[PDB]
Amino acid sequence: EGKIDEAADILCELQVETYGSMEMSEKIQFILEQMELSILKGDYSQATVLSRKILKKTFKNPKYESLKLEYYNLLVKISLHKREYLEVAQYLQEIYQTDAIKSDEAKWKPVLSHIVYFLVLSPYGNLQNDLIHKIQNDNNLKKLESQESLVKLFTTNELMRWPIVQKTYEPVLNEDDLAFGGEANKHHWEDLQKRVIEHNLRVISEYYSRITLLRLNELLDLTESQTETYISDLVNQGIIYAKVNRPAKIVNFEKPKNSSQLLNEWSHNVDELLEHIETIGHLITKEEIMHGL
Amino acid sequence: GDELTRSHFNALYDTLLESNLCKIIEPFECVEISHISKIIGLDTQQVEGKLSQM
Amino acid sequence: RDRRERRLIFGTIASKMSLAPEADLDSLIIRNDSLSGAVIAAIMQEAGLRAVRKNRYVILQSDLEEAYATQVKTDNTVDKFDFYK
Amino acid sequence: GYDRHITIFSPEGRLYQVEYAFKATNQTNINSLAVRGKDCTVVISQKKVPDKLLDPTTVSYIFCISRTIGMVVNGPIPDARNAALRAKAEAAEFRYKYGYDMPCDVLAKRMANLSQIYTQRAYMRPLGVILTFVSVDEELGPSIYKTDPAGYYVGYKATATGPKQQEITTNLENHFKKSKIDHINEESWEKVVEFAITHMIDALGTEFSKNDLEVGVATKDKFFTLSAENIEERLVAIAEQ
Repeated sequence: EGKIDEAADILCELQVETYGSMEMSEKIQFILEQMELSILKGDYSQATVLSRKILKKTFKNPKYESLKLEYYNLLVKISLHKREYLEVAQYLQEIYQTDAIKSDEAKWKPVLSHIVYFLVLSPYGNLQNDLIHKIQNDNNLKKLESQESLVKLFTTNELMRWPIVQKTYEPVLNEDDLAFGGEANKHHWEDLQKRVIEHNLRVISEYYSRITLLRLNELLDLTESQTETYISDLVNQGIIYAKVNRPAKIVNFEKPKNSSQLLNEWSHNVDELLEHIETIGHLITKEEIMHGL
Repeated sequence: GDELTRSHFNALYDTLLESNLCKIIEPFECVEISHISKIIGLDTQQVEGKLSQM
Repeated sequence: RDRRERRLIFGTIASKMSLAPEADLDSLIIRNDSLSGAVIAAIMQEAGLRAVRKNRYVILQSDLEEAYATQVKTDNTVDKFDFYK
Repeated sequence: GYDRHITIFSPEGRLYQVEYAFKATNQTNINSLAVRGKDCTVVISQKKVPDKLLDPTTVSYIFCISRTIGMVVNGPIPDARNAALRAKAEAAEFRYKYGYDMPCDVLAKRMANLSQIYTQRAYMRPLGVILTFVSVDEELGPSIYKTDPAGYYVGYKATATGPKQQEITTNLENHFKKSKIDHINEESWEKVVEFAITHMIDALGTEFSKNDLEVGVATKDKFFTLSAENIEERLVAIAEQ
């Protein structure tokens, strides 16, 4: 009949007072329907509470095929209201190994690009390095090396070929009809471009210590007003730090002076004075071996 | 019109202003003063008087 | 105690815990008569104990009322008039 | 107990003889119910079934003082029969000296005043039973006066005797709250017993047969106790309505 809120309210006001926690077969399956009705209704609070209840009960119980595959789709659907790709990237780690063991490479290829698409949108964290190799990678495939290069793209990104790669290969990128909610494709260009700029300013601070603001706008794919916009956002959020001179138009790294000068930074020369006697001790022994033998 | 709330108007004026000033002070210094007034939303003379007061 | 004076204890404990927007704080101050913060803190603490029973981290209005009837009086020997003097 | 040897108020302000007086009332573990219709008053007591050496018909927890007047006693038996013969004496002597029908208000008040005389005599034991007197007044109509072992008497819309009185009052409180009256409908006294049995089973949580119960009926200028066959007819009459 086309009812959404009526089917959700009637099912929640009954099923909660229905089951006495006796038979967990039809109980777990029908609770998952309560979460699907809350997503179509648009209530994020109802889907969050239901996702924290039977999630741990399923893991403690023996593993089932049709039951565990439903959680993988539901944890992705909550990204519509949440709009956070860091949490949904960890939820796909189980389905990544599920299609690689129980299923075949037919279903393993699409889930490979979805977990990488959610990984490249993550703001920060050290888990991005451990997800480079993964498990089943190094299969010598076109879609495997394409998504794997996107993770390593954060190391060198000039944003010159960024619009070219997205328009050429766009399995999950520009047009994605699977595991992505939205009313149009406008969210693909906005969400992806804002994240790659955040990862751009991180590596540039570790490479160019002092750079002119005029030449900096070409490397970051930004204008004069857009350059200072992303710089001030990362500093306020506690990401990186840099030097921005408005009248001088010079961007520096702002090296910290808190290292106590020669008390710490100079201590890096201990390896210079230490290896002297190590090479002499090895040379005297080496010269006597070839001379006696 | 109230005299008691009048003493708290400058306190609330400086509270919302200080929160916006910390956003400018957090990154590196040496920015245009005319650009500072555009972020606050007031006149240049109005910002220079309140900013130097703190 | 006072109806408004006790609210300082209700509002302080509620700030350190998660509560639903439908929770009525005015129903506790009117019904409670001559009670201290130790009894009030046990009401909000029982609300979390009633919440973990239902596997719901967010305390709703139902968990607040069900926790009030248990912690309202700790004396088991009350009865009513059953034993005179 | 240095001060426990006697019956006085004790240094703690607590009577310890009343402590064991209420415990003796539940020694028999008998649950009774007393309700009042509009024109009638119907009481029901639980009749325990002993072994074959005893006659259940002779076992009665409800005594007849006079017409329209009845007494429901829950507690020790030896104190019930001695109080039953005493309650009848005041009923007949009052109809002689004052020449008037002794109401259940004074009948419970006389036992309350007589209860203090028992406490006043150190060699006499106070009544350890629960005296529940029911009747139909010419003016006030149906009235229930229950005399506690301590001498307290007060009117009751629907009373009970037993550990289940807490559950009995709860079910009967909402029943009288919706109708806003303390009397049961269906003024016919035969239909009043149907409700008295229905509300009692749901309150006690245990359904009983004709041999597990006894049903008294107090009408105007008439009183009688239903036999074993009359109680069975009440259960059949419930299904016909």
